Amino acid sequence: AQLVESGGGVVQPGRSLTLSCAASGFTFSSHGMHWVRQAPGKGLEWVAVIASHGNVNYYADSVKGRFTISRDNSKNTLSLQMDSLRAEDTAVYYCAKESDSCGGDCSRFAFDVWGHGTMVTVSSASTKGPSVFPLAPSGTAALGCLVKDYFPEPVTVSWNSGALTSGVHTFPAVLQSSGLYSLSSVVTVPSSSLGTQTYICNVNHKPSNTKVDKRVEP
Amino acid sequence: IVLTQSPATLSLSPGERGTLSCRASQSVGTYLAWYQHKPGQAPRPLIYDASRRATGIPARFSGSGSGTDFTLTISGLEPEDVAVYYCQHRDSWPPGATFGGGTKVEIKRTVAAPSVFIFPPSDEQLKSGTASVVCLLNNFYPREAKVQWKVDNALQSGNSQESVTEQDSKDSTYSLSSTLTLSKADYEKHKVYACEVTHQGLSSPVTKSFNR
Ligand SMILES: C[C@@H]1O[C@@H](O)[C@H](O)[C@H](O)[C@H]1O
Repeated sequence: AQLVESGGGVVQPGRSLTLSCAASGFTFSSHGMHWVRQAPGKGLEWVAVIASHGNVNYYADSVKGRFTISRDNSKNTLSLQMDSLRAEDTAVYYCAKESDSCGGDCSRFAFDVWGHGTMVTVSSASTKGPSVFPLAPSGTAALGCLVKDYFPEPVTVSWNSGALTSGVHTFPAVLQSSGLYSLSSVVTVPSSSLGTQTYICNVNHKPSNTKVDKRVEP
Repeated sequence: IVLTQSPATLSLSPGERGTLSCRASQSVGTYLAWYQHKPGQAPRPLIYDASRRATGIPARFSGSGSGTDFTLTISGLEPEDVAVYYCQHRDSWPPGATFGGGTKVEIKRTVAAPSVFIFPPSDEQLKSGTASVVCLLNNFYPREAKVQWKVDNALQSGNSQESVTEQDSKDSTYSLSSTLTLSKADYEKHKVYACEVTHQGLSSPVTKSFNR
């Protein structure tokens, strides 16, 4: 059994997005359906439920009046209409099926089938590619690249077009007060290689179609 | 209903047995489930109705408890058991679910002091109007670390941000970046930039510094 999840996106505050899940391999109309989310740095949060026959719904206080859950028991789909979006609604969203009864021992109070997760980002920032600055090396040396002031997530970083992987750490992005993200990618290498090996950080930001190859030199 | 999970982080050696606790603010009978969650993946059901293993879940995960006190036992940590584990409750009406805050399970290893590096702002960034100073703490264990910025001996507050990698798949260490952000104006107003690093693998804290 699967719930095949789609939708989401990146929008301005006060705007709207839709999420959808399509049922596969079970009888959709026989089960209550839920949405659950996880915001950055936070735990799982229950969002909403709709009963099997779509006759009753219920919402977390945090989203009541702004999100609308619905289902289509003909197309066997589940929807979450998210209106009036707030920055704190930024999260990975999952759809979830109520667990099965089994003649007494099993309850419907767990979640047995989950959608893969789909990202919703709410921000006043608009799409912007990163600036990329070298972190030049001062037995072991460290060097890196600062990938600054981009939106939205994610960026990808490789070194020497993937040839360098040992010792690489690309840090999670931090959201700056500006609303833009920033991260660093570093690598530690033998001090001997500083003179013979070329180090190039390859930065790709698909939302802005930005690609930067920055050489980092002693 | 509030579900309280402890410990916040559970550190286990490979092969070590571990117990995760979930305590409900009032009785929930056996209506208590457990999920495993890894970044970028959907939560994976482990245990239903306090003690029933979800299909396909190996026996090394077991759930116990009733009423207010619940446990998830991992009889011996395997490397891909590193994850955040959540407990969860729901009842008939009202129908909303509640989750515990999560217990992060990580691999325990020997202490490793960080190697520490500092990076002045590049000429390029300076030419672009802002100044970022970066401090790197490389491959340390455990995760607990303290980084403080000083500019001409003045402790900085509110103008730095930290970021930490997930536990390394090969050597089970963490790495950390701390970045101090100043306007170019303020950056050129001062001379000495210093990063003070405290970690239990270090006898006394390490300072890295440079003159602008
Ligand atoms: C919305 C509905 O409410 C109750 O009838 C039960 O909790 C059921 O499992 C749920 O789907």
